[PDB]
Amino acid sequence: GFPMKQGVLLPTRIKLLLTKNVSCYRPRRDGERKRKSVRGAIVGPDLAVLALVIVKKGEQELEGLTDTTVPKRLGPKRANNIRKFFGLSKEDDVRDFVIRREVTKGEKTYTKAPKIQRLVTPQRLQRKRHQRALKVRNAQAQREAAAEYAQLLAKRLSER
Amino acid sequence: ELTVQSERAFQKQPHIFNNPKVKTSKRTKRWYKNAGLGFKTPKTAIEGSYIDKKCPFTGLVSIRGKILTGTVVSTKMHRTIVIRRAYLHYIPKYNRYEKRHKNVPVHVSPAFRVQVGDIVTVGQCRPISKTVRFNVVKVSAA
Amino acid sequence: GISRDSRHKRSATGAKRAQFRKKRKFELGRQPANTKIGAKRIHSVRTRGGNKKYRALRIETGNFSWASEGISKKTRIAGVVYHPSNNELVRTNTLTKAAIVQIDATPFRQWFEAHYGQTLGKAERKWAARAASAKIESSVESQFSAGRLYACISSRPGQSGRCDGYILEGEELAFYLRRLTAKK
Amino acid sequence: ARGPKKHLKRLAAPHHWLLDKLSGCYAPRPSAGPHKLRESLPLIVFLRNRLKYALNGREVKAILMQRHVKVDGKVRTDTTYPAGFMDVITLDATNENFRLVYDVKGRFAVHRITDEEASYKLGKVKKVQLGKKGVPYVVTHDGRTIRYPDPNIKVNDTVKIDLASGKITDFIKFDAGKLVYVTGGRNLGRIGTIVHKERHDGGFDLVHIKDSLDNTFVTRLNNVFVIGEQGKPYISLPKGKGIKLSIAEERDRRRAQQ
RNA sequence: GCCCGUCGCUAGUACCGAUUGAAUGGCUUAGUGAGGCCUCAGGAUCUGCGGA
RNA sequence: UUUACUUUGAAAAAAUUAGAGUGUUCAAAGCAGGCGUAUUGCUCGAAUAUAUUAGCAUGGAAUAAUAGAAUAGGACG
RNA sequence: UAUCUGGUUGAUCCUGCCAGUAGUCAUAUGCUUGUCUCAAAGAUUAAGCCAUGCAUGUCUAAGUAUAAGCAAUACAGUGAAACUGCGAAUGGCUCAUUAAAUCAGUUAUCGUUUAUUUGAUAGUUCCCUACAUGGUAUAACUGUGGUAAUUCUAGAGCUAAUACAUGCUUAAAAUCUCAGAUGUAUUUAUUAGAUUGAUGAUUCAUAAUAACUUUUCGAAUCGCAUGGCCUUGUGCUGGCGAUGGUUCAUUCAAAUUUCUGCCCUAUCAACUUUCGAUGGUAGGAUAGUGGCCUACCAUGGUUUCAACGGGUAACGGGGAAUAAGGGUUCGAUUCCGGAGAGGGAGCCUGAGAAACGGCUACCA
RNA sequence: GUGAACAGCCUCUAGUUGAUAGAAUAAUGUAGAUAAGGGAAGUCGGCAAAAUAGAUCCGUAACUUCGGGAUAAGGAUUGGC
Ligand SMILES: [Mg+2]
Ligand SMILES: [Mg+2]
Ligand SMILES: [Mg+2]
Ligand SMILES: [Mg+2]
Ligand SMILES: [Mg+2]
Ligand SMILES: [Mg+2]
Ligand SMILES: [Mg+2]
Ligand SMILES: [Mg+2]
Ligand SMILES: [Mg+2]
Ligand SMILES: [Mg+2]
Ligand SMILES: [Mg+2]
Ligand SMILES: [Mg+2]
Ligand SMILES: [Mg+2]
Ligand SMILES: [Mg+2]
Ligand SMILES: [Mg+2]
Ligand SMILES: [Mg+2]
Ligand SMILES: [Mg+2]
Ligand SMILES: [Mg+2]
Ligand SMILES: [Mg+2]
Ligand SMILES: [Mg+2]
Ligand SMILES: [Mg+2]
Ligand SMILES: [Mg+2]
Ligand SMILES: [Mg+2]
Ligand SMILES: [Mg+2]
Ligand SMILES: [Mg+2]
Ligand SMILES: [Mg+2]
Ligand SMILES: [Mg+2]
Repeated sequence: GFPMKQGVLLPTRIKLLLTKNVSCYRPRRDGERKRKSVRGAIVGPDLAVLALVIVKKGEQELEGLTDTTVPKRLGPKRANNIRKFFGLSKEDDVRDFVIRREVTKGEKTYTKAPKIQRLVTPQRLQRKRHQRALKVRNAQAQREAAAEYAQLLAKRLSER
Repeated sequence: ELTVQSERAFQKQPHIFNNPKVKTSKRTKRWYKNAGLGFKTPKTAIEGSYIDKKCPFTGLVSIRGKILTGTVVSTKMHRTIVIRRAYLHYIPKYNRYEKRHKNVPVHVSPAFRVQVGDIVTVGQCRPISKTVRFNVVKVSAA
Repeated sequence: GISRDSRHKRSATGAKRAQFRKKRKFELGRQPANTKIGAKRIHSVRTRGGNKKYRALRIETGNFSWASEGISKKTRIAGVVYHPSNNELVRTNTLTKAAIVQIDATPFRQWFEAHYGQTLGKAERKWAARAASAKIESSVESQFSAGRLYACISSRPGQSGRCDGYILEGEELAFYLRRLTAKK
Repeated sequence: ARGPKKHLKRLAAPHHWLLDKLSGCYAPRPSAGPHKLRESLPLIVFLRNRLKYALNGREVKAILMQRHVKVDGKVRTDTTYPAGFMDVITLDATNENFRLVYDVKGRFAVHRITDEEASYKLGKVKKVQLGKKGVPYVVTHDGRTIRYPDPNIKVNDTVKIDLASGKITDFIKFDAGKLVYVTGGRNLGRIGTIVHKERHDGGFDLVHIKDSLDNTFVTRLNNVFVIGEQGKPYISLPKGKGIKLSIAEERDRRRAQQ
């Protein structure tokens, strides 16, 4: 049952100290590394199962490989992702139509649509305006405070 | 200190520039500081040529801890002395004392001249060697 | 790893200290950068407190200040000619604080010509103003005729990842020339 | 050991909190905050042990999470928030304010105050420094930094803090003859007037204090808090006014009620 | 009267003792030396002359 | 000049120790609790002393030690 | 709570121990054991070995929900799973090591790091998106599996973000260079910081100048209420917060650090120093000081006022027993500090670990 | 010349080139060598052989008649330029 490792370049299996962003190992803790045995990249009689991906189609089809087709489980969630998928324009109001899954559960079929992320929203614009106005207001308040402190300093230096 | 540039590196006070463009008087601008706690900056430190980056006056160290007094028992190292700090330790059961001492290795600026004897005053500085945590601040050649 | 603790490094009386408190992370050391010349490669070291140091390996260019005109031009390091701490560093051209290097001198040539313009070694009337201050040391201007300016490294390339420095001048310059003539 | 401690064992808590010994193994560890660990009073202690509003820590959290309690004008729903010296704790329900001042015995006394002076609070100037961009600032005893302080404000002075804008309204100078609270040491909780300040360069500065009854005691400069001038404290003093009756006259005062 | 030592009987306790005795631990000389870490490189294949 | 010594003051976590108050039914304990009521509650406390090493600040100058001007290279102006 | 008595003799007075006597939160054991309150308890020997089960997880109104989960015109409630964040470095246990080490009191950081908390703080960025960018992205999930077996995971198909990676808008006023430059962060050099802030004291705070960066920050985030003006339009402004963010200060801390103080032992008198011992210069390394390490140099450093070595059935202290006074003995153990997780060593993540209910190796 | 050297090895002066020859290259010999892995199991017995070896530096125990043991043992280095 030992998985194959992509770049080992051996016909046998060896132990490697695996890291977070690699195959054959899911770290159970931040920074954890485990020494696990993985099978080399070269196929041999040691393999119980090999994995193939069809990358060129030819003559008569096989069952459950082209006759069957599994639909993608999820439509796009981000606004620009839905636009890029549906071949829309930027000014096309991607809210109007979204992939809608009907859940025939309680004779209601209340369609469950995804929430949309990065959507340009009046709330986002209000937040942006609030941030910009707070920034400029703080800058003005600091400038006037510095002005009045300099006035205090000049007044108390004028005592001579 | 005997042709101060006598080591393999150029000996100089950091961030103290002798500008060769300006035709000043000394041409050898020397930095110094008042160490504080009523310790007078010696004229030797004021007008010296040594560098001694560990000097309490012309160096980068500061005197901020305990002020000890001791008797010089060794001057055999370079810029470092060992002072003997004699004291009497009380033994309560016998209501009596016993003579004890603790040697304290102390860095001595070239501004001072010390010999065996020569009761000195030393001020605590930051660690400047494995064993040295004190700098000579008054020579008091008693 | 490397420890900077003093639980080893036997006491001043010469007594060998017994061990306690197996090596702690807060007293670790690390290996020297051993900065070389050319083909800049800077590695980030995650240090204590979440901060970051920059091990400069194989540094090619650095910012060097004249400090007589206050210019601090960026230049390329030719090589290492003197090291007070280790001659092997000179031999292996290791970049390190206080190392005496040679810089290209061409940015300094350009700045001097564009600012004063008085044929140092081979808006109109600003040089008329800044002409009296155009004389420089013979031992500095003579280096431009060879295109190699002596400089001292002031940054710590193993710590900051930079190889900044200053051009040698005056007594420091004379000292390092005397050492160079004695060792060469 | 490997990082900051998060627990506070009982019998290791500050004694001023007057915590029961056989209640549990732990005391409320003051969170990081304005004043200190040892010099603070956690809101849970102030709410359950000094006022008896809440019966336990659960009810303390229930009080705090419905935004009743307010420290220095801010809601402060943190159960172990380190409220310390001269903090204003206002409860809007049971509408009343308290000023955290030390009684004569050194404990944080329950000191009921009115809103017209709960508006502000006093702060001892821990340091005066130049901030970034050359902006001066004052660091007060409660960790507050206030920018552009009056250029005559020095360390060991006191400043009246608006506590609505957090600015300097008035400032008292550390000088001989000014009223001082003692905020540490053996004489913690005592109120008097400065008689002399001994310098002790490199060491700790000492200060001699004469209370109203002419008792004179010397204490370190670290734990003297200027609160005004003679007879004119900028704050409402607690019931004892820092008189420090001896045990004999305390017994006489107690037995005068018979 | 009391008494001392050898020599006999029995019991017990240490000591010496061939075994170039044995074991354990610290320190140490000379060797071999896992592993992680830094570094000289290397380049599966995932990529848009570049990157991981 | 340099000390020792001694006074005084701040310091020396809490718990523990001595110790004040307090009918846990007494007590060991604990820091509680007390007051008259048909309240829309008033109130006393959780003191005080101690560690006499070392350090810090401070008064004293007996006792004990230490140093001065002798080839004057002395002091004062 | 300042006390003795019996035993050498035929008798005596002594020396002198033996014995008695009393206490022990001082252990064990024998016999006995009705009541109430309180409650030490695998320390001693074996820091010996461990079956089994549990002891670290965590969600708000406010990071990410299309569960093909439940409920009565994008989602709106609740919400398993997972991604993200935070925590897991606290606690608890034990006393093996450890004798100037730890620890206690006392110091220092003008010698450093510090998640968090609290307070303050960011108009400066650009060489055809901002009414808001990319997959350079994937988990969960669907489906196809391997292995006897592990909290093993492979291949294939989607999908987000406060994950990852990018990336503008804020004029105005303003001085220098010969139109541009000037925020902050980094590095170097230089200047001021006086006799124009602070300290006993600084190359301090801070500012200025010229440059420099395998780019640091300068919200493309979230909830709830909707207001005012208005060319009533995809208008302009605008509230309370949450979260995140640079620097500073603060707090919780940490790391080093001054002075003085440890039991027995000379049947330990010299020790340390080639392989760092003591100091100097330079460098490297560190968060930072420092022989912490490296190179060259000097020959130092400790010691009869007991070094160094050895023992400890030694963790230190607060304390405990007994005590006229002076003392003797004990302190594994309720609090504080240290150290360790079978023995060592190495290291990842992280603010913080040389972590062990983390990993890697060797040993058993 | 090398080298400590009247050692061994090569050479100059001088002397000799004299030992019955030629051809083949079996066994067994005599003399000289080598050997995988093991390492005294061979044998009366390590006989024979092997291993070591100069010099420089370090380090050197029991025991002792204090003189030794001692080159004890055990390590390192060595050319050329
Ligand atoms: Mg600690
Ligand atoms: Mg007896
Ligand atoms: Mg009954
Ligand atoms: Mg045990
Ligand atoms: Mg713990
Ligand atoms: Mg500075
Ligand atoms: Mg150094
Ligand atoms: Mg003990
Ligand atoms: Mg032990
Ligand atoms: Mg103990
Ligand atoms: Mg034990
Ligand atoms: Mg403990
Ligand atoms: Mg540990
Ligand atoms: Mg065990
Ligand atoms: Mg470990
Ligand atoms: Mg366990
Ligand atoms: Mg643990
Ligand atoms: Mg010869
Ligand atoms: Mg053979
Ligand atoms: Mg062989
Ligand atoms: Mg053999
Ligand atoms: Mg045989
Ligand atoms: Mg045989
Ligand atoms: Mg035989
Ligand atoms: Mg033979
Ligand atoms: Mg030999
Ligand atoms: Mg022999």
